[PDB]
Amino acid sequence: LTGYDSKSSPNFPNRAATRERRTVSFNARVARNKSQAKKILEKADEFFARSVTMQYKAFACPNGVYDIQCTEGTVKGAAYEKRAMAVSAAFRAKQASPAAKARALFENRRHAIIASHECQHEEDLFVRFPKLSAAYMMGKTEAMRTCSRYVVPDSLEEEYMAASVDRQMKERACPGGVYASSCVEGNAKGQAEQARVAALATAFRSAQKSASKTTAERYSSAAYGRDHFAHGCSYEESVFNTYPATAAAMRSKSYNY
Amino acid sequence: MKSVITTVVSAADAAGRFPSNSDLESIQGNIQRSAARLEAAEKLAGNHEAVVKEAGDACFAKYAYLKNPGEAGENQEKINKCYRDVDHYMRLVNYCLVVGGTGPLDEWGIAGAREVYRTLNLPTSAYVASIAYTRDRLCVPRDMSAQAGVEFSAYLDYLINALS
Amino acid sequence: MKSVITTVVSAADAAGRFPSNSDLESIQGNIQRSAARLEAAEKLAGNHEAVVKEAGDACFAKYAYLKNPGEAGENQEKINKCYRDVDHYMRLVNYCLVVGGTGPLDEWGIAGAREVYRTLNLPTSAYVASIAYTRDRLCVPRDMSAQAGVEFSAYLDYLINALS
Amino acid sequence: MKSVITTVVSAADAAGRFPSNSDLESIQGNIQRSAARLEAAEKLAGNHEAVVKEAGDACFAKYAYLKNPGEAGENQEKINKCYRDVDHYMRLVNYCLVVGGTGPLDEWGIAGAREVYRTLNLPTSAYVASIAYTRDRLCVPRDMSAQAGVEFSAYLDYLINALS
Amino acid sequence: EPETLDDAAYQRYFPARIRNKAPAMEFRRPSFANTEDPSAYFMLQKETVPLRMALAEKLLTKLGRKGDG
Amino acid sequence: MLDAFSRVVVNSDAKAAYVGGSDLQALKSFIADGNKRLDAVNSIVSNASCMVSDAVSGMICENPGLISPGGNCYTNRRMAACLRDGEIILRYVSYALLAGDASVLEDRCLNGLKETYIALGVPTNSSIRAVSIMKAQAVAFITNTATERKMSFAAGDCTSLASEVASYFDRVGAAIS
Amino acid sequence: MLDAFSRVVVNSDAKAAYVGGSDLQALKSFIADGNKRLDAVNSIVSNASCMVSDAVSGMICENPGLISPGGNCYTNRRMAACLRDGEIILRYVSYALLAGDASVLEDRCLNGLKETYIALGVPTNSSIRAVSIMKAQAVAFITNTATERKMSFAAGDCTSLASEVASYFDRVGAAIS
Amino acid sequence: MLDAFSRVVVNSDAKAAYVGGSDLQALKSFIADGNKRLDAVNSIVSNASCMVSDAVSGMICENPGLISPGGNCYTNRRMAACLRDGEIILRYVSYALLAGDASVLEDRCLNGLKETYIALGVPTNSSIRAVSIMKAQAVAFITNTATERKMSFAAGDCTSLASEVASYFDRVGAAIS
Ligand SMILES: C=CC1=C(C)[C@@H](Cc2[nH]c(/C=C3N=C(/C=C4\NC(=O)[C@H](C)[C@H]4CC)C(C)=C\3CCC(=O)O)c(CCC(=O)O)c2C)NC1=O
Ligand SMILES: C=CC1=C(C)[C@@H](Cc2[nH]c(/C=C3N=C(/C=C4\NC(=O)[C@H](C)[C@H]4CC)C(C)=C\3CCC(=O)O)c(CCC(=O)O)c2C)NC1=O
Ligand SMILES: C=CC1=C(C)[C@@H](Cc2[nH]c(/C=C3N=C(/C=C4\NC(=O)[C@H](C)[C@H]4CC)C(C)=C\3CCC(=O)O)c(CCC(=O)O)c2C)NC1=O
Ligand SMILES: C=CC1=C(C)[C@@H](Cc2[nH]c(/C=C3N=C(/C=C4\NC(=O)[C@H](C)[C@H]4CC)C(C)=C\3CCC(=O)O)c(CCC(=O)O)c2C)NC1=O
Ligand SMILES: C=CC1=C(C)[C@@H](Cc2[nH]c(/C=C3N=C(/C=C4\NC(=O)[C@H](C)[C@H]4CC)C(C)=C\3CCC(=O)O)c(CCC(=O)O)c2C)NC1=O
Ligand SMILES: C=CC1=C(C)[C@@H](Cc2[nH]c(/C=C3N=C(/C=C4\NC(=O)[C@H](C)[C@H]4CC)C(C)=C\3CCC(=O)O)c(CCC(=O)O)c2C)NC1=O
Ligand SMILES: C=CC1=C(C)[C@@H](Cc2[nH]c(/C=C3N=C(/C=C4\NC(=O)[C@H](C)[C@H]4CC)C(C)=C\3CCC(=O)O)c(CCC(=O)O)c2C)NC1=O
Ligand SMILES: C=CC1=C(C)[C@@H](Cc2[nH]c(/C=C3N=C(/C=C4\NC(=O)[C@H](C)[C@H]4CC)C(C)=C\3CCC(=O)O)c(CCC(=O)O)c2C)NC1=O
Ligand SMILES: C=CC1=C(C)[C@@H](Cc2[nH]c(/C=C3N=C(/C=C4\NC(=O)[C@H](C)[C@H]4CC)C(C)=C\3CCC(=O)O)c(CCC(=O)O)c2C)NC1=O
Ligand SMILES: C=CC1=C(C)[C@@H](Cc2[nH]c(/C=C3N=C(/C=C4\NC(=O)[C@H](C)[C@H]4CC)C(C)=C\3CCC(=O)O)c(CCC(=O)O)c2C)NC1=O
Ligand SMILES: C=CC1=C(C)[C@@H](Cc2[nH]c(/C=C3N=C(/C=C4\NC(=O)[C@H](C)[C@H]4CC)C(C)=C\3CCC(=O)O)c(CCC(=O)O)c2C)NC1=O
Ligand SMILES: C=CC1=C(C)[C@@H](Cc2[nH]c(/C=C3N=C(/C=C4\NC(=O)[C@H](C)[C@H]4CC)C(C)=C\3CCC(=O)O)c(CCC(=O)O)c2C)NC1=O
Ligand SMILES: C=CC1=C(C)[C@@H](Cc2[nH]c(/C=C3N=C(/C=C4\NC(=O)[C@H](C)[C@H]4CC)C(C)=C\3CCC(=O)O)c(CCC(=O)O)c2C)NC1=O
Ligand SMILES: C=CC1=C(C)[C@@H](Cc2[nH]c(/C=C3N=C(/C=C4\NC(=O)[C@H](C)[C@H]4CC)C(C)=C\3CCC(=O)O)c(CCC(=O)O)c2C)NC1=O
Repeated sequence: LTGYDSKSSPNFPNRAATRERRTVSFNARVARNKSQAKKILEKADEFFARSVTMQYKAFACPNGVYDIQCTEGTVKGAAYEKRAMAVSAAFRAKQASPAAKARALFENRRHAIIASHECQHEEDLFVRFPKLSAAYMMGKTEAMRTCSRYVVPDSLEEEYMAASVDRQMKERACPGGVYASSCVEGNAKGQAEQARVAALATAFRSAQKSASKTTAERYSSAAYGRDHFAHGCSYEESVFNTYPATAAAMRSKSYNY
Repeated sequence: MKSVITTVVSAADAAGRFPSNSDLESIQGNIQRSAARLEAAEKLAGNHEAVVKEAGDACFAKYAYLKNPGEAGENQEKINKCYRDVDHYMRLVNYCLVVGGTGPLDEWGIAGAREVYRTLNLPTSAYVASIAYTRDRLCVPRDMSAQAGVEFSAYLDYLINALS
Repeated sequence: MKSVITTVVSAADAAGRFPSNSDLESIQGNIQRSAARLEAAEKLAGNHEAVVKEAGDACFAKYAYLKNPGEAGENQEKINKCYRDVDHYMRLVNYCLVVGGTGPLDEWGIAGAREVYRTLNLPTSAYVASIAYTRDRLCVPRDMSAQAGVEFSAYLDYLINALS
Repeated sequence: MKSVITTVVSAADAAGRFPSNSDLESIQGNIQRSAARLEAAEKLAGNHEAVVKEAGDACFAKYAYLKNPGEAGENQEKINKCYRDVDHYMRLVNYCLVVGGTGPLDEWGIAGAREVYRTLNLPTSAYVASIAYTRDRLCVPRDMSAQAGVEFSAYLDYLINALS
Repeated sequence: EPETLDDAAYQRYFPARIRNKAPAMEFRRPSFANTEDPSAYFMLQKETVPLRMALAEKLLTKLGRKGDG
Repeated sequence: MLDAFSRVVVNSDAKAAYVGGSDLQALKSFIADGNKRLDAVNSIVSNASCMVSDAVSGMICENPGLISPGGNCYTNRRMAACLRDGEIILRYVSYALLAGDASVLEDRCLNGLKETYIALGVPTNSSIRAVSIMKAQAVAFITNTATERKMSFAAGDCTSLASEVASYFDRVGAAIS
Repeated sequence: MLDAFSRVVVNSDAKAAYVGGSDLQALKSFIADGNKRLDAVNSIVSNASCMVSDAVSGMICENPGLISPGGNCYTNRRMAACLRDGEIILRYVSYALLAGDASVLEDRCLNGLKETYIALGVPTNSSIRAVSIMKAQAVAFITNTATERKMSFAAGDCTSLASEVASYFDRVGAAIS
Repeated sequence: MLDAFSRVVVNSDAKAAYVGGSDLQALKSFIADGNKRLDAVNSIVSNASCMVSDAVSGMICENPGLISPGGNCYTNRRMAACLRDGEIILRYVSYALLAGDASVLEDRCLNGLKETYIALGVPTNSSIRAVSIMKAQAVAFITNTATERKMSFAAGDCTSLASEVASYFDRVGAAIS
């Protein structure tokens, strides 16, 4: 034994009374020695949110040359408005409804475990860090071109198979007949059309992929919707196997879109 | 449609690999049940035209408010088509005993059933009566064996837990 | 851990569903296979030091060039590391028999072993020549059953077709 | 492909701006090596036919060892094939030192290289004995000036830091 | 070391590796009849048959002529 | 995630030792009762829609203030969200029964659930009675003592899992309150 | 997708009738060699490091112009992606073997390869020479007549197993013609 | 344990296995007339180095054109590769006597020998003439009717095994016929 006794340390949390104390002294005594690890694991997962968004851009810049996928500008200064619209909406999505807070958390801790194909180290990280799982999805689903901007139709019917699901996917955007703040164009006097003028540039040049870039993306999107929505729905797999733009425009998150 | 061994190969390409050594351990287990369950499919097979009309008028013995007009159960050929609606629920519950899993159940008995029974106002409590009317009389040492007697009802109450 | 129990609950978790009886067939396949798989692991826990010494002697018999300088066997301290590098495999082969799946192998020993062996100039041609000697001279009626001599030997060549 | 020109012409388009005056400063730096690097390309293009032998014979002195059976050198074939193999890597340093970057190597030489060597069992540590022998051979007074000795010797050290 | 000799021509039949590989077996019988013997033992070791240049010289020279093409 | 077979080797991985006949016999009895274990989780999945619809009115029969205006359980949506909340924490304990280990619910459902209930104002004095009500129904199914349902099982004792099922229920309310 | 258990249920959905003792006897014999089918994929996964390797060398030693200047598998960007082209057709055929039908293969991967191969310029003519190199080594490992690796099995006849794997690879040439 | 014996040869890398005093009784209970059989295969491998010398020299003694310049027994490394191959049949047909069946003889040794020998310039009619000497040499050692050296055996008959090895050498002969 160490000494004459072994009392507990005064640096241990939850050591004082907190029974009939004032509000200032109640809150000082419940957060006694817990402030350090809350801020340790706050810069932890933010660095994880900064790290996997780097590891998927390495595919976007293969061997030190930029592809046609980056293309943040088309006319003189065509990234300054894209600079504002990407960072002003990131605050708009941080003042969301309190129902969509954990709806974002528990669904990010659903799809990532599926996409991390049975690697026990990786699912242990996704449960403790909600910022990592929000960055694991949108990094990988943009590394493999699967969301909206690159899965262009090739037939004539697939433009309505896209249009059938998406306006039915925007049941998630409008709660009722009102709109939401999560789906907002912009908030400046030109920013509405300034979101459109880039939206046609990003669809057009992304239809100019190589023959390898389209034939490898038309099967990666198929198995993507085959393990995110149609887990056993073989009718939905009967359109997901041969028509991949159906299997790609439907988004795995409750994105409120 | 998800059965015992089409599921574990739906997850075997979901990682992009071959079958493992435990992938074959799963396929041994339905072989342990491809005798105790196929007798339960045969008991439904050579008795289905006795149980369509047995549990069919069972639900009509419950609900007297269908027997007066104001419902879709006024005339005879509706009740004839009601006995058709019995036959579909016995056609695919016979199928799942052949493949082992809940494959044919979730497709055309479970999913989509909400719309054409609630906008069409044919109540799901009226269906679960005749579903349980098959379930509340399993004569376990008489009609089948002891292991077929417990898993035949385990497929019977699947539409119970889903639709009601 | 990629075991058969985990693969049928992970697809059960992804579908938002309950444990259906289709997965229960695969659990029945375990307790039939578990007796013919654990005694492959129980005999390995009592024979591991005698089998790992006898393995590495064919590593240096098929390729005797590693004793040269600049190779991976020039001094005694890393020939001691060679027996430790190969004992760690034949412990994870023991660990995956008890689980039943390939869970501990493809996660602990395998994942990340390619980009460190060519990093430290270790060939895998001598790694697969160590266990292929172990996997061959083992008579299926003389040491264990005719089933464990199939299932356990199906785990040793899982390493060879993942390393080559 | 990677060069001085095509790298810096990308960020003009990928950020959506004009050709700057900083990228105009970058091609000016390519002029200072245009009469300083291209003398090594015409050097080795009239020199490979004798150094494909002495650097092809360089690795088998280190590995007499590959040569026998069960390995990379099993027959003549890899070498009559094996000498053709090494005449593709520094066939690309004639393509790399004429462009100004590692373009013909990072897209044609290393991309997929570690995956066709694990499956086809070619030991990557013999290419470290093949063309790095020419790094230990190079004479800056006799063969070519110290500007090739800082640039031809640099592009080789790109490759050993890639095939390892 | 061997060499090579490899006109890929039987390449796809016997491959580079399985070439002149063979079993080899040893026999020690029991010492006396109808008694159990612990010393009796039997090898079945697989062994590559070597080229055997030494008795190739004394068989060609004892039969024909020079053999130096 | 981490089932029973994975659990017995992950505490033996830090041993740097093999797994021989010292603890395999405790695992050989786990596969002996595996036929009774599949004869236990069958009794939970078969009666799912009753027992989730049971406690949502059995909670408010004790506390009628939850249906009052200004209630947490007051409207149609907050009950419709409550019932779909209701079988999630019972489908995960069925996963723990079928896999023999509690390491699938406490990382995917008890992973900061007291974090989110404070963000919505969900009461916790009701949420632990609403699972203790749904706990006694789970030991009255693996032991055939239900008064309106009988599962034909062979002769044997089911106190092996009676405390063990409730062991997957008292860890629920402790780490959500 | 659907198995040989479901292959008579493919027909039974369009019967307006059932499957009973009329068609179980075709499925009863599938169980009697159900040990054999699980015993005859254990050879295929036992040489995954020699199924895709010698296949692509089987065409080099016959048609060597494909790695010539003006080749489809010229550099390592192409031929390392050729060994991934030839391995995943060993992957979706072993899923079809445990199912008894090509329902996994003919819709997940081979549903129209003549808009991903003629859109690239892939030589279809020696793709089928790259098919029968693996077919002739698939039937050679079903039987224990492989001249290199012998395998210890229980004795019996497997000509129905050896003829079935040839009848999986035949429609691969149909999917590229 | 013949299947474990077959895996020493067929597994495409050299191992070693040997039989002690306990499991020698396992071999005598397994193989019928194994005391006649193990006496027979010992009387081929003990005198095989003399057996290959008379086999190639009688091919010279009835066809001396092989040692001519341009012949196939010219340039003594080529003459050594006959003497390598001449025991490779006798290594494998001794193994065909030990396993009791010539399946392992067929795929590992005889398979492809017909197309190899016309690829290299081997005269095939002398190659049947070499093995027919070794067919006549083994039956003079099994029956112990050899003229020069005789062996010691327990008395009895071994003419069934003499016919059994005569059904193995014509498998070598008709493969290269
Ligand atoms: C009521 C419960 C109670 C406890 C459990 C301890 C917990 C505890 N441990 C340490 C502090 C520590 N605790 C350890 C102990 C260990 N580190 C290791 O490497 C081993 C894994 C392990 C013991 C074998 C060490 C090494 C320190 C560091 C002391 C220092 O930083 O100088 C401190 C900070 C120092 C202090 O406040 O005095 C506290 C609060 N104290 C308590 O009051
Ligand atoms: C911040 C946290 C963090 C993680 C959790 C991991 C997650 C992760 N792993 C990989 C990438 C990988 N991850 C693994 C690991 C595994 N795959 C297996 O086959 C095994 C089953 C399992 C280990 C147990 C492997 C082998 C790769 C390389 C192959 C691939 O790209 O998928 C990638 C993509 C790498 C890239 O884009 O270049 C990411 C994001 N990485 C991170 O930065
Ligand atoms: C065109 C492509 C397409 C998809 C990928 C899915 C995707 C999808 N599923 C649902 C909605 C649903 N989707 C299913 C899934 C299924 N139901 C079953 O009976 C099958 C077993 C299984 C595959 C078909 C179920 C059970 C619901 C209802 C539960 C819910 O609303 O979430 C909805 C919203 C409701 C609606 O459809 O109006 C959407 C968009 N639906 C589609 O229309
Ligand atoms: C494939 C599924 C299938 C079943 C489950 C049964 C269900 C069933 N049982 C009966 C018929 C019957 N059912 C019973 C009931 C029982 N008999 C006993 O020995 C027990 C005490 C008790 C079972 C719990 C009796 C006593 C009769 C015949 C007399 C009667 O009650 O009318 C009938 C009416 C037709 C007939 O006369 O048989 C039906 C449909 N039949 C089926 O085809
Ligand atoms: C968890 C599982 C686990 C493993 C699989 C190994 C994998 C492994 N091996 C080595 C390291 C090594 N491994 C070998 C082994 C061999 N080299 C040869 O000549 C033969 C081919 C072979 C023995 C038969 C040698 C010689 C080294 C030392 C190399 C070095 O450290 O430079 C290292 C570097 C750290 C160290 O030396 O400890 C690691 C991580 N270690 C592990 O902890
Ligand atoms: C333009 C792209 C290009 C390369 C990057 C190289 C790399 C390379 N080498 C080989 C193929 C080979 N490479 C070697 C060479 C060796 N084997 C060894 O064990 C030693 C390490 C080394 C001796 C110098 C041999 C012996 C073969 C023949 C093996 C075979 O393919 O069957 C192949 C297969 C096709 C071919 O034969 O060309 C490729 C892509 N060759 C190329 O054409
Ligand atoms: C593993 C199984 C195995 C065998 C079955 C034998 C078979 C065999 N023989 C030779 C190879 C040969 N075999 C002969 C033999 C003869 N030519 C004649 O004209 C005479 C009739 C006869 C001698 C009596 C000769 C001369 C060669 C060499 C050919 C040459 O050098 O041109 C080769 C060389 C090609 C190679 O290495 O793959 C092989 C496999 N050896 C083996 O390793
Ligand atoms: C592991 C090594 C091993 C062997 C080599 C054999 C050797 C061997 N053979 C026999 C015994 C015998 N061996 C022969 C064989 C022959 N007699 C002939 O006249 C033929 C020429 C020749 C066959 C080619 C016969 C006929 C017997 C007696 C019957 C029998 O026991 O099979 C016996 C018993 C002798 C006794 O009773 O003491 C032994 C030890 N057995 C072994 O265990
Ligand atoms: C005042 C409000 C009020 C109610 C609404 C009911 C609801 C109710 N039932 C049970 C208790 C139970 N509930 C069930 C569930 C079911 N029983 C069956 O036979 C079916 C299979 C299934 C419904 C579909 C079971 C099996 C028990 C345990 C046995 C019992 O006490 O009934 C309990 C738990 C009691 C406790 O806290 O310990 C409650 C609150 N009771 C009340 O006091
Ligand atoms: C695929 C689905 C699947 C199942 C549902 C079970 C079905 C099942 N349960 C038991 C068998 C059993 N089940 C129980 C269980 C119980 N008995 C009681 O008294 C308690 C109420 C309850 C405890 C939970 C007991 C005690 C046995 C006897 C076996 C034993 O005691 O180990 C048996 C063996 C008896 C036989 O072979 O006929 C089977 C097949 N197995 C399966 O493969
Ligand atoms: C053109 C160049 C060329 C090669 C690269 C080799 C490869 C090769 N081997 C076989 C033929 C075979 N290939 C194997 C393969 C293997 N056995 C094992 O134990 C390993 C796991 C795996 C090698 C990695 C087997 C078992 C056979 C049948 C037996 C045999 O012919 O040797 C075939 C079939 C011929 C055909 O296409 O019809 C080919 C191409 N042979 C060649 O002609
Ligand atoms: C979980 C992993 C798992 C496996 C690896 C296989 C392993 C396996 N194979 C067979 C059993 C068998 N396998 C074969 C097959 C063959 N025999 C031959 O000689 C041919 C070369 C080859 C045909 C291609 C035969 C003929 C049997 C005996 C059963 C029968 O004849 O139907 C058996 C039955 C033996 C018994 O139950 O006691 C098992 C379990 N099954 C599994 O469940
Ligand atoms: C748990 C994993 C495990 C294995 C895979 C085997 C592998 C194995 N075999 C032997 C030991 C041996 N292995 C053989 C080989 C064979 N024996 C025969 O009867 C046939 C001829 C041939 C198999 C067909 C022999 C002959 C010995 C004894 C050593 C000897 O006498 O040469 C040993 C050393 C033990 C000793 O000292 O004897 C080991 C580890 N044993 C194990 O514990
Ligand atoms: C120059 C011309 C020339 C020849 C024609 C042959 C002579 C020759 N001898 C044998 C025949 C044989 N050769 C042997 C072999 C041997 N006997 C022993 O005791 C030794 C152990 C071993 C090497 C000497 C045996 C046992 C026979 C059969 C019996 C006999 O004739 O001696 C045969 C085969 C049987 C037949 O004639 O069809 C031939 C062709 N050798 C030559 O050099």
